[PDB]
Amino acid sequence: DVEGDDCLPAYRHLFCPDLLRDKVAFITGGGSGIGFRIAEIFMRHGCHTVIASRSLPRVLTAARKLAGATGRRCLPLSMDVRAPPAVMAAVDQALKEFGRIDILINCAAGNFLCPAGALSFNAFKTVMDIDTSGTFNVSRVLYEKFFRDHGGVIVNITATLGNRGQALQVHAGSAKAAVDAMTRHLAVEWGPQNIRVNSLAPGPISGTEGLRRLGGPQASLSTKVTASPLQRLGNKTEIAHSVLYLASPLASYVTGAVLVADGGAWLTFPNG
Amino acid sequence: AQPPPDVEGDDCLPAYRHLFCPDLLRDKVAFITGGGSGIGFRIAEIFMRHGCHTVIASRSLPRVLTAARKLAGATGRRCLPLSMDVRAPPAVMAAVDQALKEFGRIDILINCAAGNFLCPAGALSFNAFKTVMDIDTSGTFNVSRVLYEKFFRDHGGVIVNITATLGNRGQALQVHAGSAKAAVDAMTRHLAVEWGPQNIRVNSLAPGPISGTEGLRRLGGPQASLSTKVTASPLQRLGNKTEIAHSVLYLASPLASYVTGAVLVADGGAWLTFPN
Amino acid sequence: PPPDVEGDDCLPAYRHLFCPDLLRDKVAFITGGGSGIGFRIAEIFMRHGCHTVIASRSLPRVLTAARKLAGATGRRCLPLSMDVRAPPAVMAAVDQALKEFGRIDILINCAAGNFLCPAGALSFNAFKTVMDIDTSGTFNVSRVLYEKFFRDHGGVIVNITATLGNRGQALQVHAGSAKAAVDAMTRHLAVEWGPQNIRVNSLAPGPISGTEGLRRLGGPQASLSTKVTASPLQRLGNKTEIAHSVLYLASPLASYVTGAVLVADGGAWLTFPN
Amino acid sequence: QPPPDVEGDDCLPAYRHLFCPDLLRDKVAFITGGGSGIGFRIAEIFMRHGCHTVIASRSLPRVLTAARKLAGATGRRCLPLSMDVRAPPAVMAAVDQALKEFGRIDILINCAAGNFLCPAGALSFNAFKTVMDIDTSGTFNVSRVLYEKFFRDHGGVIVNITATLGNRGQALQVHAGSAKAAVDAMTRHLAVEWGPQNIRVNSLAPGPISGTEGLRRLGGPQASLSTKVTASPLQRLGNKTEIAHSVLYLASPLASYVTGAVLVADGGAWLTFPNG
Ligand SMILES: CCCCCC(=O)SCCNC(=O)CCNC(=O)[C@H](O)C(C)(C)COP(=O)(O)OP(=O)(O)OC[C@H]1O[C@@H](n2cnc3c(N)ncnc32)[C@H](O)[C@@H]1OP(=O)(O)O
Ligand SMILES: CCCCCC(=O)SCCNC(=O)CCNC(=O)[C@H](O)C(C)(C)COP(=O)(O)OP(=O)(O)OC[C@H]1O[C@@H](n2cnc3c(N)ncnc32)[C@H](O)[C@@H]1OP(=O)(O)O
Ligand SMILES: CCCCCC(=O)SCCNC(=O)CCNC(=O)[C@H](O)C(C)(C)COP(=O)(O)OP(=O)(O)OC[C@H]1O[C@@H](n2cnc3c(N)ncnc32)[C@H](O)[C@@H]1OP(=O)(O)O
Ligand SMILES: CCCCCC(=O)SCCNC(=O)CCNC(=O)[C@H](O)C(C)(C)COP(=O)(O)OP(=O)(O)OC[C@H]1O[C@@H](n2cnc3c(N)ncnc32)[C@H](O)[C@@H]1OP(=O)(O)O
Ligand SMILES: NC(=O)c1ccc[n+]([C@@H]2O[C@H](COP(=O)([O-])OP(=O)(O)OC[C@H]3O[C@@H](n4cnc5c(N)ncnc54)[C@H](OP(=O)(O)O)[C@@H]3O)[C@@H](O)[C@H]2O)c1
Ligand SMILES: NC(=O)c1ccc[n+]([C@@H]2O[C@H](COP(=O)([O-])OP(=O)(O)OC[C@H]3O[C@@H](n4cnc5c(N)ncnc54)[C@H](OP(=O)(O)O)[C@@H]3O)[C@@H](O)[C@H]2O)c1
Ligand SMILES: NC(=O)c1ccc[n+]([C@@H]2O[C@H](COP(=O)([O-])OP(=O)(O)OC[C@H]3O[C@@H](n4cnc5c(N)ncnc54)[C@H](OP(=O)(O)O)[C@@H]3O)[C@@H](O)[C@H]2O)c1
Ligand SMILES: NC(=O)c1ccc[n+]([C@@H]2O[C@H](COP(=O)([O-])OP(=O)(O)OC[C@H]3O[C@@H](n4cnc5c(N)ncnc54)[C@H](OP(=O)(O)O)[C@@H]3O)[C@@H](O)[C@H]2O)c1
Repeated sequence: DVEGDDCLPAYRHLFCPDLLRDKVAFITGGGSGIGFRIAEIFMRHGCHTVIASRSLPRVLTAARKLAGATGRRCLPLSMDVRAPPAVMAAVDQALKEFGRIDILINCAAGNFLCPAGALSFNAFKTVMDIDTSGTFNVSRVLYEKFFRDHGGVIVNITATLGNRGQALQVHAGSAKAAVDAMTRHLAVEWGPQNIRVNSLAPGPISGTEGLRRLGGPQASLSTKVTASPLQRLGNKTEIAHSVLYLASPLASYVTGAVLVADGGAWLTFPNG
Repeated sequence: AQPPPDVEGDDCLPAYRHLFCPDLLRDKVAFITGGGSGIGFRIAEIFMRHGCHTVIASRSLPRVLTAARKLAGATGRRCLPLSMDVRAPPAVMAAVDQALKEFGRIDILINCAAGNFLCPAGALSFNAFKTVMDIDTSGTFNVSRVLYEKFFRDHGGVIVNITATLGNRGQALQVHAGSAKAAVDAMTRHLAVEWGPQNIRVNSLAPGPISGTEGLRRLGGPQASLSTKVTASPLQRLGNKTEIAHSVLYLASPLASYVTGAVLVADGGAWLTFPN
Repeated sequence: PPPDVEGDDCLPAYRHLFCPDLLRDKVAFITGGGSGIGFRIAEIFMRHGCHTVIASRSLPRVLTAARKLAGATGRRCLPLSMDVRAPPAVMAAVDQALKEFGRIDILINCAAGNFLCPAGALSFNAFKTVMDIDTSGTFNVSRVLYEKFFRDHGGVIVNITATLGNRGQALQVHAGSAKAAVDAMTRHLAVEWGPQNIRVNSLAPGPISGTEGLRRLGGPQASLSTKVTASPLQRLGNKTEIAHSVLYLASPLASYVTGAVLVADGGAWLTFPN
Repeated sequence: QPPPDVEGDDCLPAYRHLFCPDLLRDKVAFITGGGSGIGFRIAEIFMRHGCHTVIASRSLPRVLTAARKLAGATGRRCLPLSMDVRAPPAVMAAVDQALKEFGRIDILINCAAGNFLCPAGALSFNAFKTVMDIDTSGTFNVSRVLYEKFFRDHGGVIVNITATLGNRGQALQVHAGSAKAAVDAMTRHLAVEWGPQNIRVNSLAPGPISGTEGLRRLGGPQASLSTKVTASPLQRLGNKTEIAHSVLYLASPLASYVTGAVLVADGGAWLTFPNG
């Protein structure tokens, strides 16, 4: 893996390189962090991407690196997942450029550490809007604009925070638990349109804004990482492999599932 | 086996036999959002029948006034009716100040306020989804958060969140409510962990299909097909609001001194067998 | 927190929060009722008008319990020797109970076995013995109860379980696995037996003072008190607290509750180290 | 549009790689129940990815017939062994013989199980305990022997085949639901203890799968099954190849960061299937 939002210098295939040949994946948050590596790894298996987030310069920069490293197409778009007309405009544009969308990865999210007693009403609601309503919004627009009529696959990038009520995280754990339930609800309603919907819940991942923001001090982090079952942080590529699995015809019979890829961290990490 | 008595409407029970001691919550005060109708009305009544005063808070001032008169009249306890939207933190803050000025303490918070309706996820508008999130999830947070600041942080207290089982199986026509209620269940865990040291217990209670409630009216669907699924459910009957109020009273009371961070399902096993 | 005593002795006083007649003239059959949690459960039931049958392997253990329980409460306590793994002995014990009281209203599956052991060092027979006592044994007394009385008259079952299996607690593969099976069993029996008017729920305790489980598995005093003070309610639970939640589930106040797992652990599984 | 399958315990007559065919190159997988149903298809698919297999169950005819077909179809080695997961000394012999023959074991798939429909009231103690013994004690016995004999010192991957039965307490299945739920917990326990020796442990819980003894015994009548399958999210039964794909994913370097997890691969079936 690479720490920054840059592409791998080399890659060995474990899935066939034509696994998503000529498919198109729409990736919210695909300009940094996990969403960046997911876009890269999809493109190394023949997939074209659309990457969409608020920051136009961020997606433009990412798109040039992704296309450069892989030779597939990456369409960068500016859109806030909370603004349905912008989501609609983005999906219209993707359809016009590529003609099809096969996979939606809902990776956009926001998080920060804060005691629940100190978190403002707006702060709590901002996270629910971005993670939960934003995931609903983008799924809801895809369904309507393409997936209802053509089938499709969704992966929701979630978390394990809500499992044990991770301190300082009431906002993110609540929103992410909402998205996991949302995964089952959509899996039930939309499966008969040939749409699969699963969640993938990463553990602590090196080279991501999430870890830089939420990981805490270095010394306290190593101790919890060393006491976790695989004894290390996960990396962006490993997460992208799991997401790629779930988005691919190799998960043809998998829907309504939450796959945890955390190295067993949620089983042992401290809380309180 | 006979359930305890209930009445279909938002009226008090004409008789009641105690199974908890009548002084279980002697002179305590409970703040109940949505205490003017349905489950929250019956919760308020049963609490007041165990010695508790209540504050009942929801949007509609006529609704809580009508409710408050009935509740005091049937129980000899004090009920303060307050108009307050759980989504509007200045309104929640003013309602909590008024309650504390009236009573000088609040011991229990019941988050019962919510919104729901049947709608396919493919026809649900963005505003519709978000509105449910706002009332169930953000409103429960806002009221808990304001209670924390104004009293519980310094004095302890007990929260009971009224949730649902909708999200366990992804119940059709219900993505909004099931998502909202699953967030609240996580919030229960989160607050129990952070607020435990302040002597605050937080739990969820998740009801099954309940007779005499607007949620059954709106969500239960056609009578004949509702009967089929109830009869096929393990206790073969709808729950009633008084049964749900007993489970809430259990969690809100010193009988649950060691219960925090837990979700108690009171649904007669419905989620295990209902169709999806 | 309501008072408790460390030993298998009755409370010297007790404040009622349920009505004293909550279980008037019911009969509860309680496996493991001669020590620890089950003994306090028998006591608290009997202080609510209920008679008890307490059954475990050691007749000495249940004889001395029954004497203490009947003396403290003025209700009846029948002590029986019975291994939950042994259908003929389980059948005999339930026949005796019915001969004695003419009814059983409530079953509490509290009998269990446990100890700390790393998975790689645990023998095949040690793993299977825990499975046998906790899971097959609970099934055994439950089905025997069904066939002899609950099928035709209704009843209530509470299974005492654990949170060990949620995060896969180290040194506890056997007990975590066994208790997660009983929680599934709770849902299965609730479904099949609900239409005969039988409710089935699980109660999963946290770390409880005054118990063999805490003595055996709590570990050194100083690492125990560190995790305890780092847990949400910052204390151990006590046996009276668990009995109160068990009594709740066993009682008509939980008329609409079945197939549920109620966790009573002061939030300890959310925060305890693994 | 699923990958192809054959109904009987025969190899696929054609195949298209979606994983690289060297994904498990020169590894050895020990598979209990590897001579029929889902375990047969796991062995084949692993063999098509460069893996040698050892298949172990009670019936020698079964695993003899299987190992010939598997070697024939793939060009890899398949060591068949009579072995009862319930007998530790036979488990120890079989693992010793696998290690003698191959020099290594990389992967363990615990697929051996037993099941049948029976109401709890008609299920005897011995019947319940039998299913607990094969499914739970057996999966423990095999993992424990592998651990000591090889995985402790060399690392490894275990996949336990489980089920969703215990989620909603599926009728007529108290035995299998209980045993499988115990296995999903053991997955978590083993991952926590054995992770630091470089061993991953995950569960894979299949839905109703065509071409299996489990479907034949449990699926019930055709008409009633079709109805429930047609009303499930993907509107079809899973097949053995799809399950093999998921199991291979978990057993492979693509799942390097996955441990203590349960992957449900059931086409959403547990969400909607009736629990009559
Ligand atoms: C383990 C990780 C898994 C979980 C998910 C992730 O990791 S995501 C990985 C980490 N990456 C990110 O979060 C990247 C994207 N994040 C963001 O954009 C931000 O952090 C954000 C979510 C607040 C930004 O959104 P917006 O611009 O919409 O909102 P804005 O900054 O106006 O803030 C809205 C409210 O949140 C409050 N707020 C913002 N930061 C806060 C903080 N650190 N602690 C407390 N409260 C805070 C603000 O004060 C304000 O409340 P008031 O109005 O009361 O002042
Ligand atoms: C097991 C069963 C569990 C049941 C438990 C429960 O959850 S609660 C028990 C049920 N009782 C209830 O009171 C349900 C709550 N009552 C309500 O409907 C609530 O008052 C509410 C959720 C709509 C909130 O009302 P508001 O006045 O804030 O909102 P408003 O009426 O402006 O509607 C907000 C958005 O929702 C959409 N909307 C409203 N009703 C809708 C419906 N039946 N089907 C589809 N969409 C609907 C609206 O058109 C609007 O979207 P646009 O902007 O697109 O027009
Ligand atoms: C936080 C939640 C925790 C809750 C706590 C609980 O669940 S209840 C916990 C507290 N209470 C109790 O356990 C009291 C009852 N316990 C018991 O009776 C026993 O300890 C028991 C569980 C083993 C059951 O006794 P049995 O007579 O049936 O079994 P027996 O004595 O033959 O032992 C069976 C196998 O287990 C192994 N064994 C026994 N104790 C062991 C130990 N401390 N460490 C490792 N292995 C052990 C034996 O060596 C033997 O294996 P070999 O044949 O291979 O030699
Ligand atoms: C939707 C999700 C689905 C989930 C999927 C799954 O897990 S199912 C996938 C697995 N499917 C299978 O292939 C099952 C194949 N396995 C089998 O060998 C058998 O059914 C078995 C486990 C019982 C066989 O083992 P044994 O030969 O050791 O057992 P044996 O016949 O001696 O029986 C042991 C005890 O069980 C009782 N028993 C056995 N079969 C029974 C039945 N159909 N109904 C009632 N009781 C039965 C016996 O009478 C005896 O108890 P008494 O001593 O009282 O007489
Ligand atoms: N890192 C971890 O250890 C970890 C652990 C568990 C879960 N996760 C999850 O993994 C995902 C990515 O995490 P990360 O650590 O990789 O953080 P990251 O790089 O900050 O990714 C979050 C992305 O969200 C986009 N985004 C935020 N708000 C948005 C909005 N309103 N509309 C559209 N786009 C928005 C951001 O781009 P803009 O700023 O340009 O909008 C950014 O690319 C998140 O879903 C997170 O919850 C991460
Ligand atoms: N009935 C069931 O079968 C069932 C099943 C599972 C869960 N539940 C849960 O049970 C609780 C009670 O539901 P119920 O069926 O009895 O329905 P209900 O009578 O309609 O109660 C909901 C209450 O919420 C109040 N409310 C709605 N929005 C609000 C807001 N923004 N601010 C403040 N108050 C608000 C309403 O009063 P105003 O209109 O006056 O504001 C109302 O009194 C809910 O949490 C519900 O999700 C019910
Ligand atoms: N203490 C805690 O912190 C804690 C935490 C979570 C769960 N629990 C659960 O609470 C319950 C009681 O635990 P405890 O700590 O109070 O331990 P305890 O006093 O040792 O109780 C266990 C009882 O089970 C009986 N028993 C054991 N094997 C038996 C068999 N084969 N047949 C019949 N009876 C059998 C024992 O009596 P005989 O020796 O006379 O048979 C003993 O009375 C158990 O289910 C335990 O798993 C306790
Ligand atoms: N088929 C489904 O729809 C479905 C659904 C959920 C889960 N599953 C699970 O998938 C796995 C395979 O099931 P299947 O439906 O494919 O049925 P299956 O072909 O009968 O497979 C079960 C295998 O277990 C072996 N076995 C049984 N007891 C054993 C013992 N004591 N020791 C060693 N081996 C033993 C059997 O062989 P011997 O008789 O030769 O020992 C048989 O090969 C099972 O774990 C089952 O629980 C299946």
